[PDB]
Parts: sequence; C-alpha cells; structure tokens
Amino acid sequence: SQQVDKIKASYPLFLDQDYKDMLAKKRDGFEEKYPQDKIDEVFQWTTTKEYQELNFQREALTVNPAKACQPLGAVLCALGFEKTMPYVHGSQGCVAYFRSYFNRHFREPVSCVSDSMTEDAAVFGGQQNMKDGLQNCKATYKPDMIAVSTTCMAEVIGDDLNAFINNSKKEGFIPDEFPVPFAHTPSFVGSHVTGWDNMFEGIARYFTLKSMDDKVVGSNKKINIVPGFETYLGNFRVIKRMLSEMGVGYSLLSDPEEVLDTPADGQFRMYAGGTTQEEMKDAPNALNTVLLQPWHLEKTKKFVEGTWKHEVPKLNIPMGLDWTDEFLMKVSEISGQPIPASLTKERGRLVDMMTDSHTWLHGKRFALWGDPDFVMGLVKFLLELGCEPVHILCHNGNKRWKKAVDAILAASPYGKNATVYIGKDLWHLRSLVFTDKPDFMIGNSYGKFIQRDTLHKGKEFEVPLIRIGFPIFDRHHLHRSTTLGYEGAMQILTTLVNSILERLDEETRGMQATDYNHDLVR
Amino acid sequence: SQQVDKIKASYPLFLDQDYKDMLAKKRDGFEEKYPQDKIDEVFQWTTTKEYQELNFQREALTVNPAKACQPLGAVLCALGFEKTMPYVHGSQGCVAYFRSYFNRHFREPVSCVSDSMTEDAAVFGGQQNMKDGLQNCKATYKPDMIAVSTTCMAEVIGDDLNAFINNSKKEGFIPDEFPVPFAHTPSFVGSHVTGWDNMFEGIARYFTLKSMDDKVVGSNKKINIVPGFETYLGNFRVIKRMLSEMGVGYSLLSDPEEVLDTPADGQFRMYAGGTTQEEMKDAPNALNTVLLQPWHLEKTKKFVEGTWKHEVPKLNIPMGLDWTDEFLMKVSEISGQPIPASLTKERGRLVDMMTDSHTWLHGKRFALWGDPDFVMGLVKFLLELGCEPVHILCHNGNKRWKKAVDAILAASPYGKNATVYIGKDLWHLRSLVFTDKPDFMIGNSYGKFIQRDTLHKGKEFEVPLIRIGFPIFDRHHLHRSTTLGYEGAMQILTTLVNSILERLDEETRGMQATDYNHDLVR
Amino acid sequence: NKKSQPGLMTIRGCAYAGSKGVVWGPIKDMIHISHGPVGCGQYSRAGRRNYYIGTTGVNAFVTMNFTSDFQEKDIVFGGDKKLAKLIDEVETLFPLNKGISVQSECPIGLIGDDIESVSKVKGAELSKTIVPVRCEGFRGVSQSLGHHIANDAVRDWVLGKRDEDTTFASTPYDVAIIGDYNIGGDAWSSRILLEEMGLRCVAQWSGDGSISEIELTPKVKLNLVHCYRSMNYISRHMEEKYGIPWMEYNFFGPTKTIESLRAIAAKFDESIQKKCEEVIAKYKPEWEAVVAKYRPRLEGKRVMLYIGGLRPRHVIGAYEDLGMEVVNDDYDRLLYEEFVKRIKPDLIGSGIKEKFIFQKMGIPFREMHSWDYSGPYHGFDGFAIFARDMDMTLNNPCWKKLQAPWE
Amino acid sequence: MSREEVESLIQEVLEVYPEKARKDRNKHLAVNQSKKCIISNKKSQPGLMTIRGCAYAGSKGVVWGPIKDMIHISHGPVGCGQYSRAGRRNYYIGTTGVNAFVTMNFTSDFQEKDIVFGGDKKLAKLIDEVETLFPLNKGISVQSECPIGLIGDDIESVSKVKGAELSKTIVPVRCEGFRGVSQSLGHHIANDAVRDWVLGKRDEDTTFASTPYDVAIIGDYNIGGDAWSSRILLEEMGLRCVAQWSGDGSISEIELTPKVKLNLVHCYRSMNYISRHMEEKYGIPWMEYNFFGPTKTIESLRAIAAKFDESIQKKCEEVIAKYKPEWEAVVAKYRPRLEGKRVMLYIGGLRPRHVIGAYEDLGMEVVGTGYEFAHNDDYDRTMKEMGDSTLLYDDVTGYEFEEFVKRIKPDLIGSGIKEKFIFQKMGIPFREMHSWDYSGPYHGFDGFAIFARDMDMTLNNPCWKKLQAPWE
Amino acid sequence: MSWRILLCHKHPVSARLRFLIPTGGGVVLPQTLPRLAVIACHPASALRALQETMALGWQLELIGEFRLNMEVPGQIMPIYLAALAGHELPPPPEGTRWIELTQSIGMPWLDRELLRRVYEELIG
Ligand SMILES: [Fe+3]
Repeated sequence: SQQVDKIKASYPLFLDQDYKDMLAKKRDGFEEKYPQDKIDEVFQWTTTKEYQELNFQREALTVNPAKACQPLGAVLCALGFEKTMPYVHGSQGCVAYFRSYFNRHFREPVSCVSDSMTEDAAVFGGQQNMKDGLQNCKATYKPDMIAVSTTCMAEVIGDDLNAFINNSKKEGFIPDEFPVPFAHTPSFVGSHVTGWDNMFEGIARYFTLKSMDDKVVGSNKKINIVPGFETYLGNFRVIKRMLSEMGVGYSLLSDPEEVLDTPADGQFRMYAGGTTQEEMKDAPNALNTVLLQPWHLEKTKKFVEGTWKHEVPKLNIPMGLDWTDEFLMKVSEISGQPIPASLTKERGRLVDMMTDSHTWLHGKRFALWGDPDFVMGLVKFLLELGCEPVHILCHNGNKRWKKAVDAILAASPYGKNATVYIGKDLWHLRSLVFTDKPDFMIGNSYGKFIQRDTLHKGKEFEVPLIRIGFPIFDRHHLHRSTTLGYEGAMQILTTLVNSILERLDEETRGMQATDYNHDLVR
Repeated sequence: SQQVDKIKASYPLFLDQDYKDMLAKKRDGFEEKYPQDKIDEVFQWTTTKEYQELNFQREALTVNPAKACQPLGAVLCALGFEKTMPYVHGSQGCVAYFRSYFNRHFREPVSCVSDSMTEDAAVFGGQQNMKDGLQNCKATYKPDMIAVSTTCMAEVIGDDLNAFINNSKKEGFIPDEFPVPFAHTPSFVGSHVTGWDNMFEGIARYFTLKSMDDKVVGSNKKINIVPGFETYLGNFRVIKRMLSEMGVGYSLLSDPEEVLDTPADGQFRMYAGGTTQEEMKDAPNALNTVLLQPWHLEKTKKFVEGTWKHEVPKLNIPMGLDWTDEFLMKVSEISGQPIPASLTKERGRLVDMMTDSHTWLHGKRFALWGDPDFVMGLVKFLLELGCEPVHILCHNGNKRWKKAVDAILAASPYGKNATVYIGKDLWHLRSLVFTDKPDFMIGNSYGKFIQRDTLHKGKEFEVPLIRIGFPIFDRHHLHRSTTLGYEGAMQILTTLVNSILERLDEETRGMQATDYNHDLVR
Repeated sequence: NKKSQPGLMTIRGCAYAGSKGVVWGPIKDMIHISHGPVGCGQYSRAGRRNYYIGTTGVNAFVTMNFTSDFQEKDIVFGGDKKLAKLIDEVETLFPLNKGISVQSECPIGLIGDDIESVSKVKGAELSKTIVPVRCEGFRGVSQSLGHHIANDAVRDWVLGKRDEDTTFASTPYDVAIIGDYNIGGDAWSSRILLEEMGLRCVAQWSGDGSISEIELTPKVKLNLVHCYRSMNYISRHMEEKYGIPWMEYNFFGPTKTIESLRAIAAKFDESIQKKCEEVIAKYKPEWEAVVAKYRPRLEGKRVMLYIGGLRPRHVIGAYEDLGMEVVNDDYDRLLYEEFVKRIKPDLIGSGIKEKFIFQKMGIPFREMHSWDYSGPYHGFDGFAIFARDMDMTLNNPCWKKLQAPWE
Repeated sequence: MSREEVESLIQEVLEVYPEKARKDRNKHLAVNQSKKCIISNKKSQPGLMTIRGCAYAGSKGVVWGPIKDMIHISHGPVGCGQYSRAGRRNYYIGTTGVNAFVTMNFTSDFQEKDIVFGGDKKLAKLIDEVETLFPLNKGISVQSECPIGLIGDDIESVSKVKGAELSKTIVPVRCEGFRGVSQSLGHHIANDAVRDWVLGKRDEDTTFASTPYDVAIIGDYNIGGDAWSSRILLEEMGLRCVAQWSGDGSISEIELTPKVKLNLVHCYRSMNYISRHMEEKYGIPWMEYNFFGPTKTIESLRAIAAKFDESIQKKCEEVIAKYKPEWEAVVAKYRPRLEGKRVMLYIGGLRPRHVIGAYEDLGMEVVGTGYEFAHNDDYDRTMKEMGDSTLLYDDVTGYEFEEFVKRIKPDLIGSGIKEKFIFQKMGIPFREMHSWDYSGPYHGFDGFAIFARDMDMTLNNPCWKKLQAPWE
Repeated sequence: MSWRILLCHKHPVSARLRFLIPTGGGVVLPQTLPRLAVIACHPASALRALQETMALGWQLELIGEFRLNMEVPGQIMPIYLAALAGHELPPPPEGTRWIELTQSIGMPWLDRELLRRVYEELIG
C-alpha cells in the first residue's frame, strides 16, 4: 500500500507488515534457508581469530579486491590529453565497464571506444578490428589523437599494436601523420596504476623517442609534472595553483581536470582542456620531470631518465606536511624560484589546524587502504597527526613499497602497532578490523560493507568508514576534494577530526544514559 | 578503575558498573528525583501539539534563543580593520564572554579590551574609566585605531561616548589625531547584527562625515563591499576572488579574514590585514557601495546613501544561484567589466552539481534558522534545489524581512508548506520539529540539543542537524567554509546531499533487516 | 542482433555481464567466481540493484566479489589447479553457501582451460552444485549471448536437480516468477500482488532468488516471465520438457498491471479471478490518487527511451497512464542532436553512461537500468514511486538554469 | 631562573605601562602573609585585555547553573545567558528539558520597553510561563544581569510573591556583572543566596535518617565528572555522600547538606562562606580535600578517614591498596615521557595551587603560577605549595603574560581558552586547565590516568615540532 | 558432386552462430572438400538434396548473399550457406557436431577462413 502524500521508496516500503509477511513466507516455504541461529553462529565464527588464520592462509581465492585492471588506468591517462580519444583494442564489455566505473565515480560523461573484438578476432587477431575502429573513431568523433590500450583478450591472443597501427596507416584507414600512441596493458599484470604508467610511457615514447637530437634540457625553463593515476579533481588544481604561486613554469602532462569537470550549459563537450601535443613534444626540453606518484610511475621514470636525460628527483607524493615541504623545496631548487610568502602562510595555517585538532586526533587507530602512493602519503600524514595506522592494506603493492612504508613507520613512535599488508584484499581487512578493532577505516566505498558487518556484531564493535580514495560511489561530489599539498592536508585533517566528532556525538546522544558527555563545545 | 593500556575519558568511564551503581544510589537516596514514568510522561507531553500551543503562547519567557547582543557584532566589525582594537566601554565580563564565544567559534585568538566599569561607574559614569582604558590600550597594545562599543550597563546609565572620547583627547590621554570611532550598541535593542551595523556606521561616519567636500563619486573607479556580520572566512575570500576574476577594483571594508586566520609559526600576531584607514577615507570616492547582507545593514545603507551619495543597489545576499547571478550582473553594470568565462564555467559546474544530486535533494523537508540574510539566502537556495523549507525561524528577524521571505516563498512551488517565524526561539523550533517533523534541520551547534530530544522520542522521529551558521562549537574548522557565491553554493549542496546520503546509509545498515537498500552506488 | 561497428561509443556489455551480472549474480545463496583477471568482477561488483534478503558474507553473497585474480603465471600455465584450490578455499571460508558458479572471463576461453572438468570433479568430491558458465566476453555481440549461456547453464546444471524428487507439496495455484531481477524491489512488488490474488509463488529467480527455488521451478503450474529476452530459452525448455505453460506479465503502470492480473487470473479457476477483482478494487483508489496528483504536472510531456531488451517496449503504459506522450521478435512486439532539436523531447530514458551525456545536452534524464537509485517501479506500489520520480526529474528547476542570464 | 632575573623581568614588562597602570600592576606580580608579597582581589586596570569574568558568570555559570533540577533565569538582555549556555562542562544526569535544565538557556530577553518601564511584571509572567511549560522543575533562580541593578528592579518582592503563590522556591540572586571586580563576588552572592533561600529549608524537618558517616561534597562542580570520580572513592571508603553540589547537584541535596557530619570542601574560594556559615550555625566541621594526583588523593583520603572511626580508616587503607597498582602503572608508563618538563599556570581561584600535586607526581616542575580573582588567603596557601624563585601573577594582563612566557620559555602552559590560542601561536604546548580541554575527569585515581594521558598527548605532540618552515 | 553447403544456426535473440560440421574433419557437408581446393544445379536443389541424403527434417533456408566459389583440380565449385531457423538447436545427427568459432582452433586455415566468412556474412 502507498499513500500519495507520503510515497515511500523501497526503504521503508518493504518494511511494511504485508511485505514482511510475504518475505517471511517466501523464506520459510521455498528458500530452504539455514536456521537463523545457525547463520548467527557462522557469522560469529567469521569474526573470530581462527577464521582470521583460515582467511590469511588463502592463496588462490580473492574476495572483494581493492584493485582494478590496467586498461582502466590507461583510459584515465588517455583522457588527460587534448582532444584525445581512449581506444581499447579488445572486447567492448571492458570499455562499457570502464565507462560505467568512471561515470559512477566522477558523475561526468566519459569517452572511450573499442573495436569490438569478437570470436573472429579471437581466431584471426584484431588487425581488421583495429583498422575499422581507428577509421570509424577518427571519422565520427574527430579526435586530435587516439590513445590505444588493450584488454585481456588482445594481450592473450598476442595482438601486436605497433604492427596493427602501422598497417592501418599504410592502407589508408588513418593518415600517416595522425598521432596514434599505443601501450600494452595486460590486465593480469599489476593494476590500474600500472596501466596508467604504461599508457603515459607509450604516449611519451610516441611523441619524443624519435626527435631527441634537437632537445636540450632546460631550454624552455619549465618543470614537467606527471600526476599518475589521480581521481581527485582538486589534486590536479592544487599542484597548478602552488606552482603558479611560486612563479614556476610547468607542463602538467596528462591533465584531465577539465574534461572531468565540464560545465552544464546545455551543450555536451566530448573534449575539454588537457595536455596539448606541443607540450608533450617539448617535454624533453624541460629542466626536470617530477613524478607525483613515483611508486607506480616506474616505467615512466625509466623512460624519462634514460631518454629525456632528466635527473628525476627522489620525491615522495606531496601528501601531508613534511612531504609537501620537501616537494616545494625540490621545486624551488630545480626552478630557482623562492617559495613565496603565500605558501608559507598556508603551511602555517595547516600547522595551526593540526595544533587545534591534535587533542581529538591523537591516539586514534585507523585501518586504511588504497593505492601505494596514496596509502603511503596518508600513513605519513596520520603519523604527523599523532594517529596510529594499525592496518595498512595495499592490494596492488609490492615488497619494495612495503619496505619503504615499514621504514616510514619505524621512524615514528606512532607506527609501533602498524602492520603493512600487500596482496591482501578487503576480506582480509574485514578479519583484521574484527580481531584488532581500529577506531576508523579510511578507504573507498567498498569499505561501506565492512562497516555493515562490524555493526552486525554490535554497536560497540562498529568501525566507521571515511571515504578517502577511489572509487567513491555512495557520496556525491567527493571527487572534487583535494588530497595533495597543504590544501589537501587541511581537507583530510578536517574530515578526520569531524568524523571523530560525529562518532562521539552519536555515541553520547542517549538521553539520561550517555548525554552527560554531549558537550556543546568540542 | 582504569587500564593503563586503554584509558577511558568521561565517556565511557562513567558507564562502568561501579559508576552506574554509585550514580543510581545518589539518585535514589538524595536527589528525590521524579519517577521515571513521570519523566517519560512529561517528555511525551512536551512533544505533542497541546504543548506546542502552550509554547507559542509565551510572551515573557525566552528558552534557548538564537541571537546574541549588539557588542559582539560590534567587536566582530572592529576586528576587520587594520591594527584596530575593539574596546567595549562597560563591564569586563561582557568582553570575556565575547572573546570566549569568538575563540570557541573561530578557534583563534580574539583581541578585545574593556574599561572594566564597576559599581563606582554606576553612579558617576565611566569618564575616568574611558580615559584610563584608552590610555592603557594605546600604550600597551599599540593599535592604529580603537573602535569603541558599549555594553548594557553603559547604555542604561547613559554614558556619552562622544563626550567621553573628546574629553580623553582634550585632557591629554590619547593624541588628538588618534582614530577613535565610537558606536552606541544597546544590548537590549536588536541583536549582534545590529551591533555590527552600528559599529560600521560609526567608523564610516568618523572617517568620512567631515571630509565630504573633496569627494567625487566614482573617482577611484572602485566598488565598496560591506560584508556585514560574517563568520565564514571563505565568504570573505570568495567575494574578493570573484571580484578579482572580473578585474573589478574593490574595497572590502571591515575585512577580518586575515586576523582570524593567522598562521602558526611560533609568533603571535595581534593584528593582521584588515581594512586600512586610507581605504575608509577614500570610500566615498567609489563608484557604488554593495551591501552583502542588506537586511541588517540598514543604518549603514542610510549613511551611505545620504552622506556618500551612493546609489546602493537593491541586491539580495549573493547566496545560491539566481542571487549570485544578480550580484554578478550588478557588479558588471556598475564597474563596466564583463563577467569572465571563468565565472560562467563556475556557474555551469554549480548547475551540473545541482543536476547530479537533484534526485536526492528534491522533496526534502528542512527546518532552518540563523540570521535574516543568511536564512533568506538558504531558503532561496533550497527552493532552487527543490527542497521544502517547512520551518523558517529567525529570532532577530522583523516584519519586513518576514514579508520579503514570504514573497520569495510564494514565488516558488516548493514554498507551499513553508512558515516563517520571527521572534521565536529554539524551544519553539523544538516544538515545531516534534509536531511537524522535517527531514533535516539546518543551523548552528545549538540545534544539537534538539536532535537529541528527537532521538529520545525514537529513531524514526530523529531530525538530524546540519551545521551551517554561527556559532559552530562541536565541529572543527567549519568556519573556513563558504556560503556566498557559486563556490559557497557548491559547498552547501555537497553538505546537504552528503548528509542525506549518510542518513540513508545509517538507516539501511541493519543486516538482514534494512540492508537490501544499502546500495554501493548512490 | 548483429555486430557493433568498431570504434564507436557503444554501451553494449559482454557475455560475462549478461551472465554473471544479470542471470547468476542475483542468486543469493550461491557463490559466483569471476574466473579470470581482477577487473571484470570489480567493475561488476554491486553494480546492479538486484535486491535480496540475507546475511551478506554468511548465507548471501550477491554484493561480494569472488575472483581468481589471474596473474601472468595463471595465463601461461592455466588456472585449473588455481580453480580447484579456490573452490576448496571457498568451501572452507564460506561453509553456508548452497552452490558455486564459475563465470568465465575472456582469458579463460582463450588459454584452453577446462573449467567443466574441474567443476565436475569438485562437485563430485564436495557433493556441491558447481555450475561452469562459459560466458567469455568476446563471445557474441552483446549481453544477449550471456543470457543464453546462463540459461543453458541453469538448464544443464540446476534445473533438473529434482526431476526424480516428488516430495514437494504442489497446489493448483503454483506460479514461478522468471526474469524478474528485483531491481529496486520490482519482483517483491509483483509477488505481493500475485500472492494477494491467491497464487503461490513457489519460485522467484534470479532477483532475490535461491538455488532451491530454481530447482523447484519445474514443479509449478504456470511460469510468469517478466523479461522475455533473457529467459525465453528457459521458458521454452520448461514448456517442452515439463509441460509448464508460460506467459508474459507486465506490471508497469496501473493499466498494464490490471490487464496482466486479469490475464493471469484467467488461467485459473473462478476463485482466483474473484480474488484478482477484489485486489484490483482494493488498489484502485491508491493509483487513482497517484494519477490525480501527478498527471496534472506531467500531462503532454514527450518521451524517448533506449534500453537493453525489454524495457524499451513495455514502459509505454505507465507513461500514457500519466498523460505523457511517447515518441527480431522484440521489434515485432523511431526504432533505432538535430533530430532531438526537431522533436524537442522532454525526457529520455537510458543507462548511466548516456545519462550524463544527455544531462549535458540539457534533456531531463531517467536511468531506466537501475531506476536512478530509486524504486520499485513495477506494480501498484511502484507506480506511485515512478510518478513521483517523473515529477521530480521533469519539473526540477535545475533544467531551467542551464543558460547564464548574461548570455 | 634566578630571582634577580625574575625581578628584572617584572620591571622590564612593567616598563611600557602608564605610570598609574605600572604602579597598580607592580603590586600584583611577585616572586615566590600575602600582603607583604602580593596584592589580590583588587580592581582590574581598564583596557588591558582582562581574563576576569563578571559576578553573573561566577554566580549563574559557576554556583547556580550546575544545579540540574532547578531552572535558572538570566534576568536581563539575551547576550549574558547566550554566551554562558553550556559553556562549562558541569556534568549531570537527567532528562534535559523535563527534569534537568543545565544546558538550556532561560532568559527574559530584555528590550527597550523593559529597560524603560522595568521588568517586574515581565518577570512574574515569565515565572508563570516557566511553571506552565516546565512542571517538573523543583525550583527557580533569578540571576540578575547588569541592567537589573541599574533600572531599580525589585526582583526580591517578585520572587517572594510568586514563591508564596506557587509554593515554589524562587531564589533572587543579585549577581549584576558590574558588582565587584571579578567572579569572586559572584561566588559570595551565590553562596549568600543559597544560605538565605535554600540551605535552611529543612531546619525544622527531622525525617532524614542520618548515619555517622555522612559527608557533603561542597565546591565540586563536576567539570568533566570530577565530582563523580571523587565520590566513588569517598563511597568506597564507607562514607555516605548525602549532598554533592553544585556539580550534578539537586536542590534536595542542598537542603539536606545541614544534616551531614562532615563538609568536604573542594573549592575553598567559591564555597568557603557557606562552609563557615554551616560550621557556625549547624556545628558541621569542614575540611579541604585534594584529589588531584595520586599522592594528594592518598593524603586527602587518609585525612578524611582520620575524622571517623577505625572501620573507615581500614576501608581507606583497603581502597588505597586496591588503587595503588593502577596509578603506579600510569606513572610507570607516562613519567618517562613527561620527566623534567617545566609548567606554568594561570587559572582562576582554586586550581593554580591544587594542580601542583599531579604535575610533580608525573615528574614535572612548576615554575610559575597565578590567579584571576583569588584573595590573600589563597596566595598564603599557594606560596607554601610552590617552589622558590618562581613567578606569581595576580590578574595578569595579556601583554604581561605573553612577555612572561616569552622570557621563561616553559614546556607547557595551563590556562583558559582565551590564552590557549595565543600560546598555541607562540609555540608553547597548552592545556585548557578550566574545561580540561574537553576531556576529563582529572580528579581521583581514575582521573589521574586521563590527566597523564592528556599531558603526554599535548606536550609530546609532533605538531609543536613543525612550527618552523624548513626553508626559513 | 559439384556443390557444397555450410550448415549454420543463428539464434534470433542471442545471435549464437553454431556450425553443424562433420566429426571426421572438414567444415563442409555432406563430404569433405578435395585436398587441393583453394579460394577462387540450383542452390535450392543442392539444399533439398542435402536434406534428403542426410535425413534432415528441419527448416533450412538459403543465405543467398553468402556465395563463395573455390577451385578444385578441374572444377569450379560454388559453396553456399544454409541457415537453420527456429529457436532451439536440433540434436546433431551421427558423425556431426555443433561447434562454435572458437572451437575451430587447431583446424586448418581453409575451413577456419570459411567459418570466418560465414560469421562475417551473418553476424558482422
Ligand atoms: Fe586555530
């Protein structure tokens, strides 16, 4: 039944007595469900330590991973160039999933095409598919560049992207001078950040490898910035703002902040902003190249150091206070531009916020997950805030990254109870937060289910989630936030302290039971 | 009992069995408390409509007001000028309370002095107190100008500020040329916004009234901006950013955004930034004066239109989409500078965020309170979002403001179920949200006690609070947010939609009970 | 049902999306392994809003992502030993699962992996129903092949598990809801009306579906098919083998719901018809009030829709019930900017990927695949929500603020 | 810090004051009879950013506000009641708005009409509306603000008439802010109101069953639960805490106070007048107890048990033995990270001398203290409990105190919210010694752990080591 | 004889192209192709002859667009496409299997190319 004045959606329409009775009849008559006591016993078992040892012995099963495949990162990298169409040579379902993922995260149109590789291409390869796809993509969407990645099927059957694109150019499907950079992105190797690295290295190769005889380092007196796989629109803008304040000439390679923030004015823009081809072609002339996320920009670092002859600085991600300071000092040293008073005032304001919120932030226990560079920057910031990261999980991390994070933790008194997990999924983190309960988790929307599980054990065992990472699906416009630099540090600090304060307010809202601590001033 | 490994603060230390038994013995032996059934019955009575009729019949009793006294606004206005000391002629307890209030809101050092008028001044006035206070303030803190307001005591005993300051300068306590503007701020008239208006009018009079012979309107090709009582630093910064984007020369009179956000660098700065005395002296030379909050700047408007001969535009507060557009077009018409493409892109992005979250914001019922201009701007934005502001409360509003808000509501289909209350306090709002339950209530931290009350009736009756206004005490660094312009509109929209989403997630986190709607993508 | 042109921004899914994401995923008591690399399962995790009741992680696993997470060594040497070890670990860690379905991704069919043999061996060893689905993404041209392959797997592995079993108490009013995926609770809103008519819904799959219901489906007297495109194969197989008549029902809008209820009641005795008339009389005032409230603010607005296989042609009735104009066997029952400008549609209904494009173009949009995170939209209870969402989207002021006042 | 250096610092900080201001301030700064050294409870210099409050703050916000079952009216304009609403963390147990009214603001909201024509009729109508809308209140208190005493309003007659009519205890407290120089006169006025209107309400009543172990906690305002943490220790000792006001206090407990056998006075400054009055009238001995820190808690518990029979002393020994391992573990964990740190304090009337115990229990040394509104007796008690060659400041100004801290350069500072952010900017770790920085309790064995944890959290926080930009 | 028929079945909904091919090798019905054949009677008569000789009692239609002609030594032999209508895949007769295109891996290049051309004609 529905009331026209108080129309109810699925919640709480399905909480009505008639719906409850119908569902109970369905469960008790035909579902053959396990007894509720049995379900409760099994759930209680899954929250114990014996289940934790059984879960951590897993070697072939992955439950709720915290990573994606390479072509997603390749598409994100391709979206950062001016009038560039991402083109994934392979099956079309992969492209549909990439577009759905990025649409749900950014809430923006996402452009990506496929050659619809089918059983015919499974038997004979996708040469004809590549030719037809390139021709149709150039004729239909009018791109200035087509950036080609691969899916799992193309990498498995062994499709040579270079030969296919060369044959397409030779047979007249696309002009010989049309830029078609390519990158092999096997979905079974690495994660989406590896795909971003492969796509960026392929584009840089295509634009700079064969024209290095007239490039002199420091000619244009600019600094190349490679942001890596970044899904925060504010992170692209904070770097540009800080570099412009410093008076530093820069070239933000693969800048997708414009195409992912297109204004709604009654007109649809497929392309908006992005790195120009001239910036890529003039990139080797820069003073140096700074990688914002060095722990997944390894192939890019090798190409830049080997071909462009750039002494890439050993900088961590500009996340937090110390690392942002080091990034600013290195930029000043490379460019020769002194750090302005505005940046010093911003750093002082960040330190002021830290001092204001230290009484609430100190001693808090966090279980965080995400990408390697983002996770390590968040760990560094938490250590600077006096917080205690207890479960550092990175599904797409390696042993060198784990050693670096362990070295960072050992340099702080607050990393004593910290364990770094690599290759472990979110089902491992569920057991970790059930056995060794932290105060909060920090991660993407996929952690919202873990908080559902802990609350099932009890309100005292609930671990609230803080949505900092990728992808965030259950909240709106969080992709516009900043995590890099002083501005990102203030945003993260405000989010953390305010989440702690909402938790304290909720725990102390019981009248005559816990409301003595429901303080107005906190 | 405490465990050194896990030390408990008041919550949940006082939830232990020994503390519970001790408190139960205290209550049952000596407190002579009413029976719990009687307390529950009275609480249930307070949530009924009969209690609402009794509550709205109040004529002499005010419970939980939503306003402050004039000298607080006078101090806030005084803090916005260069090297200016707020000086409140009267008792010292008033100054202590003002400083504590602003310290708890802004989490910053707030400078304000008093002459500490006592019983002796109750029979002879505070002439000697004023002389000594002015001399000590100038000798100790070395301000460039002292802005004098009054407390209730000085207004009741009838202390002539002009005569007192003239005698202080004449008898050799401060230099004759030292700027000492004054304003009478009777705490029994109006609210803090009235005090801000009085203080600004006094400063403008002191600096411009006797030097209007050499002033020509539009000589300096600039626009004066009077922000009024504003407690958001982002509000001060967004206006300056938007006016600089248009290339419009402006003079932000009473700009305290620098002294209220001083960096922490090991040095305490009593003064930082603010409106210079030259800006105030050259203010009558501006093209026009724009009042950001015209509904509490009426005396300032009268002075500017009468003395400065400025045709002050009839502009609403630049809150939301339509009013921000009107403010931008008016500024463009006055200055002659076309609106840049960056502002158009910002408006388009705001419209895009409006379209992205319209499915979650449409039809939501809000009970909001605060200052007149802020409340009406929030109502306009909510109407633009499709929300229904069912309960609009403004303790310091008047009949003309109520008529204006009613005219705004009648112009939109979503103001059909909206009622505007003026002169009503937060107990009236408690009765309203109990008898006519809204989905959320928007206001300062003082609403956190209403929500608890609703939670005492049941989780189905709880009205969550969104902290937008002044003062916010239970959250950290929210004073850095923005409510003006497109940026403030996006921040408010994000806050509202995300609060709705957290409420939905919390309501659907029950395992096997309501988790069928615990959607990953929202 | 032909190949899509290469190099175009088509939104067509794969066979894996049509099998794992559509047919097998909503089955709650079973664990579905996305056999292959990690991307496919991650992008499909909790994507579709196929609602269900259960304790996730214990006895229900709809919103969970079980995957093999293929690496380079699993591609070079195959993933059959990995599949067996994964099945053992699934049994160890999730003992309350009532079945396992191995949905193949693209590399599985290309590296020469025999998941059928592994499924047979492990099912014989563990006495568990393991269903190998060869839903490799490159197979076919869209998700329709995924539907066909998943239906074949259901028929060959799950449907005949109780053929020799005759211990189920059957009644003459036994119906099975097929093809309803409980998007926002549509299947529940249909089942409440069906059970209020005196019918017993023995099986309801895959939305909020269980393996026991699938096994009990061949024991029903009528098969009510919601989505013909994805379950026509299984309906025809059940009709040919078990002799169970199947009919299509449409519960979108009050007129279509009433007609479908009367048609369904016409298949039973007079008691069911009398109960159907009583139910229609009971629900008449509610949808009449919904129309009286929302038709005035929706009359005359024009509609275009472009959805996967079924909703493009069965949603018309609710639109006309609100006074709104709408402008190989699926086509038998514009049929695909300047054209949009010429007709000036007030609403377009399609998926998420085109949703933002059409939002940018300025046309009000409605997600016709996930109900725009709302629902249910079917039945008398869902008609109110559908009308409310129509009014919310079409009449929202945000669509009237696209042009800056100074332009 | 050498004593001669302290004198030189005082002279240098007073060098910039005007002659009258300098000569007045020179008597309020001293180096460790009070009159020979320090001058206290005097007028504050105009225009010097005083931290002192008003009589209304010391009466409504301190003594009367914590009483939960009573409704307290801020008679006058809106600001005074608005700024003091829920400012103090005087914890209580009750249903707010039904039977407890601590965090709610009752005011008459004086307008120009009420100033011109008085507010006695408005006060009577307000009392009627209070009785109508809040029927479960056990009493009404009318706290006067500054305009009340200047417009010739007779609130005593209104209180008497309405109390006789409604059979309710209405207490008029003429706590006008201009009265006196600080909150000490507010304390005195509130104590006089308690004595004259509430304390004697059961003098002719003999229906309370008393025991030889009856004690009343006076002057403990339950800041973060301090009074509860003291009361648990007192009751574990075998004593029955009949009355506990103002913190978590009820009017019935105030009326039952004259029936106790001992008065344990925590805050001497605010509740010494009432203790002396009760000793003179009812013959109830009163003693001061200090539960801040383990050593002070043990000494106070032993002293209190010494006032009763042998069973109470044996129970005190048992309680001390029970709580010994917990505070010993707290000291063993937190003293290593807090040993040798120097502290300076500027607090109100009682805490500056009371808190020196737990700081020494944690290995810290206090090198400077002061008061906002203390009297000569408070400083006489303070000098014995502080070290030599230290700085004592009475009603210190902003400039004086910043220069003092810039010269001593300590490791930690405990003062109010108004100097908290100043000293946070100057780079010195700060602990709110008034509201416990939204933490607590700090009194008793359970509160000592929280105190040590907070001291370690703030003093050793990394935020204080990042104040210099690495490029400067 | 002189004609060859490629036997296919495409689902109207899912577009599943299954091929009915001999289990002894080849891709063509009724007999295998001559060894030297390389890519270079009424077609309905050929269809009905195949239906009669193979005892096919189904509904077989001729895809007239798919015409191919290969050369065997001394003869130019057309080969045509016969599609099986309906909605259900018939059970394969003796010596024949209902393979898919991906199941043609390992078979020679000629028959794989023939199947690819059939697939392009029908689905592509
Ligand atoms: Fe601060």
